[PDB]
Amino acid sequence: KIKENSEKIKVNKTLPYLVSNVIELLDVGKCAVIKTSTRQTYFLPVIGLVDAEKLKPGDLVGVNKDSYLILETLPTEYDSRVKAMEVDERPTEQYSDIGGLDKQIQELVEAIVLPMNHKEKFENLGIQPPKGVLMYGPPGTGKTLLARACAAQTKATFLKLAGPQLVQMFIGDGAKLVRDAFALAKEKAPSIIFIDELDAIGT
Amino acid sequence: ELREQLKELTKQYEKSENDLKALQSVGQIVGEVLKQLTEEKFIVKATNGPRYVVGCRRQLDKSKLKPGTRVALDMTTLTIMRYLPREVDPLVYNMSHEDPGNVSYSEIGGLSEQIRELREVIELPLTNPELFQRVGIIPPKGCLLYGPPGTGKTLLARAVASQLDCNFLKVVSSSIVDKYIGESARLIREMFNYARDHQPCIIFMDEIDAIGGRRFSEGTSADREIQRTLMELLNQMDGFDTLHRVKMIMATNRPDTLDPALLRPGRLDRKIHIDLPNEQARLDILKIHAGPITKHGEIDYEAIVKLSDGFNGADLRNVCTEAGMFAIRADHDFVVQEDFMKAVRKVADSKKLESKLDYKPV
Ligand SMILES: Nc1ncnc2c1ncn2[C@@H]1O[C@H](COP(=O)(O)OP(=O)(O)OP(=O)(O)O)[C@@H](O)[C@H]1O
Ligand SMILES: Nc1ncnc2c1ncn2[C@@H]1O[C@H](COP(=O)(O)OP(=O)(O)OP(=O)(O)O)[C@@H](O)[C@H]1O
Ligand SMILES: [Mg+2]
Ligand SMILES: [Mg+2]
Repeated sequence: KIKENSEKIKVNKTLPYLVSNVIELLDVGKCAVIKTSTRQTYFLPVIGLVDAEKLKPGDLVGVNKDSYLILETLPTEYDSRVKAMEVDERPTEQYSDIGGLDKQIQELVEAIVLPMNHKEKFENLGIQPPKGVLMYGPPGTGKTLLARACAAQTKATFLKLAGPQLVQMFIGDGAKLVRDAFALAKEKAPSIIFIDELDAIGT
Repeated sequence: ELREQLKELTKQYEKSENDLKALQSVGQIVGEVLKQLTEEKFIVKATNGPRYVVGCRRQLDKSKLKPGTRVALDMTTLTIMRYLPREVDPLVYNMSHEDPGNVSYSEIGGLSEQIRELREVIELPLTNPELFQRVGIIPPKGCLLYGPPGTGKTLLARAVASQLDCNFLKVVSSSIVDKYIGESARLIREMFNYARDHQPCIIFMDEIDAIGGRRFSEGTSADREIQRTLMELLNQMDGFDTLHRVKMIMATNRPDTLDPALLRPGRLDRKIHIDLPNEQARLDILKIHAGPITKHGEIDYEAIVKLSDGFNGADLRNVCTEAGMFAIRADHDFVVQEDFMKAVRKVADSKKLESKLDYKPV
């Protein structure tokens, strides 16, 4: 009766799910204390179709609408604003397109790219790679142009935040935006985060 | 082969039967009991907010569910099914479970007096709580690690978290703020409830001035909400209900902007200044951060320290990193004093873009 058991399970597991959280995982035999996006806290005596030891407080899960039984574990939440500010169609600006900036390029390229590709130099010299590169410049020069060139020539996960995107009403927002942006950059493979017009946020 | 075949099929049979048994179960609405009426009527409020009078299934030991206890009401008849332990928010859970790396006290330099003051406040009262009883005092409860940026406040907090045993709650004060009404104050209440439940506890709030800023007499609605959060925090520390075996640490580099009620001696008892490294502190930090760098010369750490006047610990770490950068740029698999001198002068030039750093409380 594997066939019929799977048939019943699929009938119960048909879409659409309601996405909830696993806020607490109690032991009584393991039970859940999920909170669902309708802002409703439901205690599940039986966790459901997902392994109990794979759920941790706060992770996103799929749940049956009526039985409110966990059916799936879903990826992490990234504001569609923090996903929309990732570079997918890479810019196209070779460093040759940069003008009187050679030392500045060299410095950036070093601090950013080298720890990514040639980390072995850092490891063998016993050094911690430089962390943040701040490009000051008068209203002109090639700050954003060099950022574009880096994003084009880097072949990594580039995340262009810009300054005034992170300033929101609804206290908690903005901080959530920054947290989500850095979490997305962390989960992705080696990644750069470009803060355009930093003084909008860093006053 | 049929033996193993049917054995695996029977294992999958057990799994599928368990899955179906789970599938035949529905969730239950978690609420909290408010009072018992007639041995079969209980006023219970669902977390969603509505309040009802509900029944109780028989084997619940009515004495176990008293006013304030979490219960699982049935989703249809709302009758109580089981009493539950106090909820722990996922936020407070991850707060407790954040990894403070494995920082040791050997990784902190000039901070020796400050380290022992922090340990005086944190460790000894929670390990030998009768010496202070004999002397006739209640040991201090709150610490304010205040100092210029990059002087080692968060590093010291990480070292304490790694090297002490009692429960520890990591939190950046700006990661408590939520846009919902009363949510931030509720989260702070849950923080202190978790701390009281796990009695020997420490609560570290990094960059407290995110929440504990001065209270505005002409602020916006957002400012008023954050001030409600701050006042909930103040009441939790030194309100009506006394705090036992729960210590507070709060790190900041703009202490002048903190609320006087927050800086009050009753709440943040000991304000310790993580000042910029002096000569010996700079020497210690430079040794700490250049120990792993493969130096192949004679290193006048004294000269580096002399040129590092006004630096911070992060500045000295960057001095080491810049010496290494010069090494790679020169295509050398080691570092020398010329590289260190160039790095320290480069960092000194970079320091010209700073502003006032000597900010003090009061
Ligand atoms: N050194 C340079 N070489 C080539 N083009 C340059 C250079 N400096 C500026 N530009 C030109 O400037 C324009 C874009 O400037 P960019 O966005 O880099 O400025 P910025 O430094 O970010 O300044 P801001 O945002 O304050 O105006 C492009 O036309 C780019 O070609
Ligand atoms: N006293 C110190 N000894 C060793 N390293 C230090 C010291 N102070 C700072 N650092 C270095 O600074 C970096 C961490 O600084 P930390 O986060 O502790 O600063 P902070 O004083 O909390 O500043 P902020 O106000 O910017 O949050 C690490 O490189 C750490 O090595
Ligand atoms: Mg620009
Ligand atoms: Mg810090």
